[PDB]
Amino acid sequence: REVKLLLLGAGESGKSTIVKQMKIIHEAGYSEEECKQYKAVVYSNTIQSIIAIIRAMGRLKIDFGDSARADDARQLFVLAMTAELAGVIKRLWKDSGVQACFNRSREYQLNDSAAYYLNDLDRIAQPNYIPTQQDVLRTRVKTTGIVETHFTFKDLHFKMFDVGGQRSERKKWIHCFEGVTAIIFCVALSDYDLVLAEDEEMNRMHESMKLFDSICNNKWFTDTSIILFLNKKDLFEEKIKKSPLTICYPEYAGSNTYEEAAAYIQCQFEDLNKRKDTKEIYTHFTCATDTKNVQFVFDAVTDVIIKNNL
Amino acid sequence: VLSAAEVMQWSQSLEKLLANQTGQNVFGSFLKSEFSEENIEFWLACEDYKKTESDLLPCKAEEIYKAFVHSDAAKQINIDFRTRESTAKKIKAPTPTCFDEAQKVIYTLMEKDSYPRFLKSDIYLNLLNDLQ
Ligand SMILES: Nc1nc2c(ncn2[C@@H]2O[C@H](COP(=O)(O)OP(=O)(O)O)[C@@H](O)[C@H]2O)c(=O)[nH]1
Ligand code: ALF
Ligand SMILES: [Mg+2]
Repeated sequence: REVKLLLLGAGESGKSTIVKQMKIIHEAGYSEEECKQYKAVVYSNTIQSIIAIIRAMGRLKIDFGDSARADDARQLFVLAMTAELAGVIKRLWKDSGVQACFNRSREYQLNDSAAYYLNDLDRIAQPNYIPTQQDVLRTRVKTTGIVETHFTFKDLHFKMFDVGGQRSERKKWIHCFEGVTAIIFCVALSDYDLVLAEDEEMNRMHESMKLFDSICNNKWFTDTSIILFLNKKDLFEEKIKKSPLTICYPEYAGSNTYEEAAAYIQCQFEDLNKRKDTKEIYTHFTCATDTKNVQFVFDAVTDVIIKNNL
Repeated sequence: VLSAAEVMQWSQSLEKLLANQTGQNVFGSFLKSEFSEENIEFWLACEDYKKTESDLLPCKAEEIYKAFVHSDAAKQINIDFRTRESTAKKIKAPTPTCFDEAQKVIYTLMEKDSYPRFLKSDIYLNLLNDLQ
């Protein structure tokens, strides 16, 4: 009773985070010692994040609110967790101009967990800091290649394959493509106003759509349950207030509200299905870093797989 | 011959693992099983490129660019647009440090993703445990 499961989607859509949730829900949690191994990652994320904002400022020619921050920025580069570095990061982060550049993060490349970490620097910068489970889920590590994980759920033995990401990794996907029972295709909802890290000219959501069109309609997956995770819905909810969906969909005639714009995105992906007669896309709006939400959604997905291979 | 202590020191750092040709091979094998060997093959191509002679660098640079860096490379390394563009500009009149930028990003990618997993894999553990 094996289930071959593919976690697919464009770079940074949340595939590795769902894999982490699978370890938490099905293989019982992250221990204190495992969490402590993620300290360095959290620091690396926080540090590379504030550096990215500061470098953007140079290129976008944004001034600091207060010019004393210039010396903090220089110190940041030389330093890059000490109490000194912490204080450098806190002061930069609270500065009006760094904030200005932060709100313009769509013009460069910034980790989505930047704020989460940078707003909790007091907690993170303590000497005896132990990452919480959520801190681990929020970490960023670029996946390259194909990684196989095993776990058992509802008496089904999942062989789960997690992949990269970027255009460069996608040529390698064919080596997973045989005998697939289910695909969870992840899309970053909040990517609608961003650009590919590997191609500054291509809107990330347009990429995700073209990639889903290719996967959904692939003849290898005619007998495969195609599940669509419209992920990062929490980030999307915050963003759609600030940044209009028309940046991605110029024809979009509706309101910039969470529920209408979410529905429109759903329908844009669901229309790519060119076998609506024989094949159903199983769509869920997810927050991959929310364990509770991934547990509920994965339970539904597993029931869809039972019903489809029964 | 290859030691036990030696293999344990591979858990200290990626630099120590890639310091010697044995460790390169073993880690290489691991990357092959994860379909990411192009990263190490690229890193090794940059290392040879650095020792390569002033005279032949234009060809060596073009070769490596085509094989690993370009959009359509068969062993295309996972790097961003800005890094790929600045490498592209350097291929025309290439110096010995031409690929340093891309090399660093592929080292960091191997170091942060592939390497922590290597240390927990059968390949490494079976090697380590069979020598004791
Ligand atoms: N807030 C939020 N963050 C997310 C969500 N999904 C992923 N992330 C974060 O986004 C980053 C990229 O996620 P990752 O799983 O590595 O993307 P991958 O390239 O598809 O594997 C990580 O730091 C995650 O913690 C989400 O639904 N909400
Ligand atoms: F950007 Al990714 F896994 F797809 F690290
Ligand atoms: Mg990943």
